[PDB]
Amino acid sequence: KAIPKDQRATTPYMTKYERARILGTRALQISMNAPVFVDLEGETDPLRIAMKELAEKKIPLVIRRYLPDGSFEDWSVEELIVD
Amino acid sequence: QENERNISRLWRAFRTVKEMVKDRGYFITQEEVELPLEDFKAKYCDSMGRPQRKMMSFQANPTEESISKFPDMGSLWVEFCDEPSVGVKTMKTFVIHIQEKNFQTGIFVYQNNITPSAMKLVPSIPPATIETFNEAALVVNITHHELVPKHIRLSSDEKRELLKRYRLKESQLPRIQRADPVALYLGLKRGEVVKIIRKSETSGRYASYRICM
Amino acid sequence: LEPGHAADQEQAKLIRSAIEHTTLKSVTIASEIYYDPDPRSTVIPEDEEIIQLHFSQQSPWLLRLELDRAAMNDKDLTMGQVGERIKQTFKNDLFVIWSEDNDEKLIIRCRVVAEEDHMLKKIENTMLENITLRGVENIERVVMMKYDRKVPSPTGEYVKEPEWVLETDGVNLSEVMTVPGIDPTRIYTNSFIDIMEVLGIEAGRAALYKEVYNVIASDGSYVNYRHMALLVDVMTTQGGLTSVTRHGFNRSNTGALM
Amino acid sequence: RLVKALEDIMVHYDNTTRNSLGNVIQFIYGEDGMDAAHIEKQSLDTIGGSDAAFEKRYRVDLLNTDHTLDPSLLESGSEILGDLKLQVLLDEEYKQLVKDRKFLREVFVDGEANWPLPVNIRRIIQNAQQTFHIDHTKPSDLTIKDIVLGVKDLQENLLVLRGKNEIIQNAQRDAVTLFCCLLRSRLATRRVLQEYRLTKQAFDWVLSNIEAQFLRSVVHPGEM
Repeated sequence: KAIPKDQRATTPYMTKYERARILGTRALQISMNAPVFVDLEGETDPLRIAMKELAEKKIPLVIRRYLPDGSFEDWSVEELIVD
Repeated sequence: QENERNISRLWRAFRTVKEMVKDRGYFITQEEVELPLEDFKAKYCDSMGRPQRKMMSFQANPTEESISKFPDMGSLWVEFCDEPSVGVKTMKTFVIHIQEKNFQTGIFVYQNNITPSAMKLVPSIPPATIETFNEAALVVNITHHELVPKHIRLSSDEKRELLKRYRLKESQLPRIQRADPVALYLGLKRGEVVKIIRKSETSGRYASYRICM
Repeated sequence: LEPGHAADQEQAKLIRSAIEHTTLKSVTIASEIYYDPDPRSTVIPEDEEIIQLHFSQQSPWLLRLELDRAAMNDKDLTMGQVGERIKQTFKNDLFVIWSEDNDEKLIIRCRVVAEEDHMLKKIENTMLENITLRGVENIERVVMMKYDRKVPSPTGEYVKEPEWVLETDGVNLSEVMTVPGIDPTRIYTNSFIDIMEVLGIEAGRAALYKEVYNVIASDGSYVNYRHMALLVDVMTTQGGLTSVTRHGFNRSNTGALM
Repeated sequence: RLVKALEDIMVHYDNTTRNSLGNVIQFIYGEDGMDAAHIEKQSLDTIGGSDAAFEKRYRVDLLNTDHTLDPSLLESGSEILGDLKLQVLLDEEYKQLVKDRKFLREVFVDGEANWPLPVNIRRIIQNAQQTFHIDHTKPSDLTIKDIVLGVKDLQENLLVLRGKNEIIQNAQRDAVTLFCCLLRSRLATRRVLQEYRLTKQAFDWVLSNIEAQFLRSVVHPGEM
């Protein structure tokens, strides 16, 4: 459990499944009037707002990546690289 | 003529065994594996034109670094029998001869079969170990075939490491069978892990691991 | 073939003969049983000219049988072996003389030491099929074909280069693997089950990949490697081939609901 | 039947390929960790050819004139001639290539040269050439050290696996073996100077792309 941050070994990039699930929930939350950490410059589509936050690294989530044994590393979307 | 055949055959089968043991780690001088045919009978066949298996037998010892890898490794006695079937009394001698001189393990070639009497005689004296080899099987060293990749035994230290780098239970590894020919050719025991290194068309070289169930 | 002996038809012919299975009943025309009572004199004219011819106890029932030349001269043979083969077959209770290879009627006759003409009849059956002149088992119709083979040149670039290659019907991998003159490394089989038994699982896996890739690519398609390797690996991670059927994988321990 | 047998294999977050129970099926996906959709047929340029041609294409010796390099390819070629610190490297490089040619002919026993691999390199050459308007007939600012170090350095970054112990560092050794062979053949100095004539500016762009693309070809953990 809980690999320590200095020992995280998995990829420093965002898998396309992480990117899709992040934008899902983030958009879902916004669509529930969750506060928004970016200036919606006219945008009104929750998915498009989410794509905006993510491009500004302003999504306050974090990815818990389970290893096959059961342990896990934690990356915060702000620190993962997007392509 | 027929004798000549069973010379060349017995010639080759010999060479295989010398390779097989050399791969198993023991010390075999390089150019002794390649002893040509004529000097073979000029060394091992009687002048009359027959093979004296009963003196072809020999012994060898763990190369100095195998101890550095597997220290518990000990010497090994290789032996051929001559009666095409093998009865207990012949084997009765072997199991004690291995015991008396007390090698780590002993390999028993033979020619035609083993009477199921001595077939039970085998699992007798630990920590020794007894392996039989119908010499038909040995005429070709199968590990030279193309499709067979280099297998490599893993010191129980390496094994303990690899299971940790991947976070594996032993049961989660690819398996091999102790009856598998290559497993036989190195004499694995349950729970031993060989590392297989094959050529890979997508990354050049690739290394896999099977545990000997 | 052996690495030096690449594209020497002759040397190939010898191997083809060396393994191709040959039973008697494939060379012989017909078998006759007589009652020519005297062991020495034979009512048949020619047999006399050879009875003394090798006389210089035995039953009165001549068993004589006749072989084709062109048959016996296709995978060509000498009755000198063929006889001693019979001689080595049963005993020396069955006296045998055979015609000379020069002789224009390829002839073998034999005799023995209730009524035997049934047991005599029995004998030819055995002789007909139970007796292998040469070859190994299960190996019939050893075609001999030519194949190019890209190999490097002494200038170091690759050049096509031909060689004889005995294809084969039927399979006996271990036996044939030792028959001298062949290259025992690069010998193949489309029955990957046997490769698995004789060369162990890892070769069995690589052969398996080979066979799948033939099926796919035979009709011109093309599948990326990793998809085939992944399958072939699933089939061989227990050691030994696991079929993709109810018996194979559905008998692992992978959760009943699956 | 096929789908139900391989139904649960998945690429895990360490690039193993395990089924539901967790048994390893392969230790990297497809033996190189690459995603199928990012593969392209390319040609290994060291496997083939007469060795004379192989000599001619890759050999570079400054101190002697059998395979010498004309200076007008690059700015500093004049004062290069007969150097020795560098004339070391070239061999060490050219040594490597000879090992590759030896190696590949073991992997591909029929000298087959076109094989599907990740990043397409030719196309990265062009885009550089056209983006920077490669003035042929004009010497280059590249210096042999930058080239040879450049390639040799780049390989350290093509990370399929990035654990830090010994076992992992050898898997990574292997996953990129064949790809590095390609990358070395394409980017040997003779090519870079004589053929592509990349500037200093072009090169690092070529290098920094090959890294960016390669890293994008790795399979994504979680992929069924």
